[PDB]
Amino acid sequence: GGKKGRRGKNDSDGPKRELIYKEEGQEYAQITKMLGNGRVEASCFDGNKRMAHIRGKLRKKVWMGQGDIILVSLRDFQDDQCDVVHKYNLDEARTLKNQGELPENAKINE
Amino acid sequence: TSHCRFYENKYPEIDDIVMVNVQQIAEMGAYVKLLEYDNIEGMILLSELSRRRIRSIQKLIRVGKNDVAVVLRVDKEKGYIDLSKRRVSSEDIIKCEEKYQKSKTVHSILRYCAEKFQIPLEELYKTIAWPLSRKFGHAYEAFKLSIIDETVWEGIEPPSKDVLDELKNYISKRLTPAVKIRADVEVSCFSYEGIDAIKDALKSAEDMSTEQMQVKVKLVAAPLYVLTTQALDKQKGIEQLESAIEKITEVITKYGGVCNITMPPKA
Amino acid sequence: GETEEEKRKREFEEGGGLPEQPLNPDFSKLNPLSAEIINRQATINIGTIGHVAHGKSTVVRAISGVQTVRFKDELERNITIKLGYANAKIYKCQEPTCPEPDCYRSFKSDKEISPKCQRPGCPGRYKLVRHVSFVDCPGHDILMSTMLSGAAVMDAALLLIAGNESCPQPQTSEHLAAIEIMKLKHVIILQNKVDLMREESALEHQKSILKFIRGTIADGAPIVPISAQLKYNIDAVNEFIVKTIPVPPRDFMISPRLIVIRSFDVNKPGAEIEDLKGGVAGGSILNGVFKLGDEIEIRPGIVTKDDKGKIQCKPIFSNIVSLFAEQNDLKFAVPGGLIGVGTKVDPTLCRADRLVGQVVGAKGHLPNIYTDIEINYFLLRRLLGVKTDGQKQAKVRKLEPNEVLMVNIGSTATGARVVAVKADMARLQLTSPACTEINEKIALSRRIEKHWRLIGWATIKKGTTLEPIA
RNA sequence: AGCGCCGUGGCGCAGUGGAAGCGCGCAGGGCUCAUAACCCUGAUGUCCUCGGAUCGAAACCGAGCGGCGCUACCA
Ligand SMILES: Nc1nc2c(ncn2[C@@H]2O[C@H](COP(=O)(O)OP(=O)(O)CP(=O)(O)O)[C@@H](O)[C@H]2O)c(=O)[nH]1
Ligand SMILES: [Mg+2]
Ligand SMILES: [Mg+2]
Repeated sequence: GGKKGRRGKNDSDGPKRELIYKEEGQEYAQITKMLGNGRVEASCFDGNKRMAHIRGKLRKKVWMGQGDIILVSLRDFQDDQCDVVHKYNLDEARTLKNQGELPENAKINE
Repeated sequence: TSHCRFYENKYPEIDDIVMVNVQQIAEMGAYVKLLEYDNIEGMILLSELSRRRIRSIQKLIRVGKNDVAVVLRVDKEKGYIDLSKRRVSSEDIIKCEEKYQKSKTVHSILRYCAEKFQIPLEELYKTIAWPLSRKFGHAYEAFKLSIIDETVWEGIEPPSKDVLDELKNYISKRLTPAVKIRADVEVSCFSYEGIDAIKDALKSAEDMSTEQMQVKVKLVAAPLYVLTTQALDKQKGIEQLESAIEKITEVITKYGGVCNITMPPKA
Repeated sequence: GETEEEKRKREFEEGGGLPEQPLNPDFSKLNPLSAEIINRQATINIGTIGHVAHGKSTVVRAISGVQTVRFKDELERNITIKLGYANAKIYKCQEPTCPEPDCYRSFKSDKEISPKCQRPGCPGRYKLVRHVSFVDCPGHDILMSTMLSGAAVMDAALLLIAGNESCPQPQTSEHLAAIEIMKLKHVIILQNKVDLMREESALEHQKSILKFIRGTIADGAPIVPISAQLKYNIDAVNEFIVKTIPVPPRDFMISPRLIVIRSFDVNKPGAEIEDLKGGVAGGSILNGVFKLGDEIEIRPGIVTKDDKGKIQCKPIFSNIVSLFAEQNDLKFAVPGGLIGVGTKVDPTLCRADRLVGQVVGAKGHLPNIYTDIEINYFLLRRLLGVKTDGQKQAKVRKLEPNEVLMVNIGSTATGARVVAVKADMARLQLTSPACTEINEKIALSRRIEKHWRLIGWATIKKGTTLEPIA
């Protein structure tokens, strides 16, 4: 809350958006720990722990916490680091859990 | 019916520590029923309520429960009391709880008697309560004495013999309390024969088990022998166990072994 | 239809029950294998040695069935101070048809004299060939006084080695050398870990065991795989006990003596003290025959210090109220076995570890107590029980004057101070009094690595006597 | 085995002789632009189970159950 809200874009996409899948390098991951400087640690669904930058259009536009499903784009020149591109608000995450693009051993439910 | 204050006057005295059951609160303060005395309300001022700063009235007042209190000013023409709760010391509340508990026990006993006899509680207090408080200073202490010594009801006129008989029945049934005097003796004997000496000391100690005070030697371990007594007067058991200690020392010293004292007789 | 307890009672009655010993049998005609002796009392003491966290109580209960207490709420799992007690009656099957290895069987104390053969197809009974008492010794580096006292008491030995762990175990060598000290060659080596051992690895471990025991005095010690959890390979143990271990020389002309290892206070709590019992000395009779109601005295007895620093020794006089074997009340005592002598001794006197390894002599005999003892000691070159990482296992130093050393004189654990050192003899000053009767072979331990370490054997040749005050 | 202690509503506690307790939790509401702080109201029992006296028992007591601590493994 606050007087900040009226300065915003007022982009009201409350209705159910169509979830975006993974495309040739964009992959799903889970936030493991929150770091500083606007950077996060994402355990990808491949047995690797990538370091994902909180990225443009996402920095102060959506607020993300520990244990959040996420979509992240890799970089072919440097595999260790990557960029968080989209965030799924815990509803379509269930849908992906049933469809199982990610290993179901990562069970994160409220 | 519940009336007839325990103490000397229906109206309170000056600076008498009182004992409150809160009923409701108005804007000015709390009008509170007084349970230490008969029924008359007291006024507890809001500014004189809480030791801490006043922030939550209902958190501290607790409508429907009992608490400590102190009287400041009294009215002796129609009946009014000024009361405080902030100015209660850390230790006075303990004597307040004990006085509440004993006075409430007496109140419950005599209310039971009045309900059984259907006579107003004031008349039963007229025949029982304050002559007893004059004799002993506390009706509950005199009740305990009447449990032990029945000369308590001598010199007082009851409404009927049934009243005293059923009061005695109730006090024996409900106010029934013997203190376990326990001591520990360490037998450090290394002599040739001690089992015979231990048995002789056993007999010497157990033969003095009187009709009202039965002293028994309980066995738990090799050195530690427990001595148990039920002291009804609490001033005779220690001498009984001291005599037992003398007997066991006399038995043990001459045979060759030694005995040591670990825990003397104590309540 | 019949309950199992009724079946056991019927077997017990058919097995002969427990015959009661005669009040006064012809003592000169009795032998440790006689029926009146064998039916209710053991004659051979067999000790168990092994490393900690190896399993000896489990092996003991697999062999005998009598569990060791493992008491005190803190010694329940780690170590035990007092030796364990167990009783197994050795039985043989008379039928020639059944194979010899499973003919023998160790049965519990309450087993009948002739119980049925549990093997299916054999309707034979069992013949009581020998009664033995199984005692567990503490295999822990600090627990040496009790272990050495037990080894003194023991007539047979059982060494336990774990196959899966390291082949050379220095505590096993410690116990074996301690047994060699006290003239005991009847040792049956037993491998505890055979279930979890491979075909060739077990052969290699056995070859290593044979390699280790080459220069020691014990040469033909039998070695037998056993199991403690599956509870198999027990009959072969009985066969080897019967064969390899004959009866030690112990007969009726020798003077009556007792060596007490443990003391018990018999006072059941809760019940009133009017019905109580005296004090129990748990002792082995390495020589002599006792009866019901005899007159005895503990020679070291009470130790006291005067204001002048003189050590007074009070012989604890006592009338033997009764003697308890494993099963029931006996009337005569067979030498060479652990017995609970319940005498008029104070239960307080038998409260703590007080009567730990003390000599007791019957009236009409005078074991001699000493303060300063002229001893003849033999040491070894290398300390046993030290785990060196491949560099010249610890070297034994010659004893120095005025050094506190733990001497186990047969049963008495005393801290001796060296007065002088000679080529083979020494003078030991004892603050705690100790006795000497005939030989009382002595185990020597030194404080080097913060704990007692066995260094060699010794024998008493002389002593400065003290006259007890009656 | 005996003796000392005890018997949550989720946890720590309290009075036990007059009948469901407090605090900390949890849910909802309030103050605040918003959160924490703060304020208000609940929704949770067999104050362990079987009996005795009693208008009353959970207490008071006893005919037991279960868990902790001292004696200490009490042949
Ligand atoms: N798997 C397995 N365990 C065994 C075997 N033998 C003994 N153990 C284990 O030994 C453990 C304890 O046995 P125990 O005899 O009481 O110990 P201890 O050797 O007497 C101790 P200390 O040497 O100090 O006297 C048991 O728990 C048991 O599991 C075995 O053959 N196999
Ligand atoms: Mg706008
Ligand atoms: Mg053991």
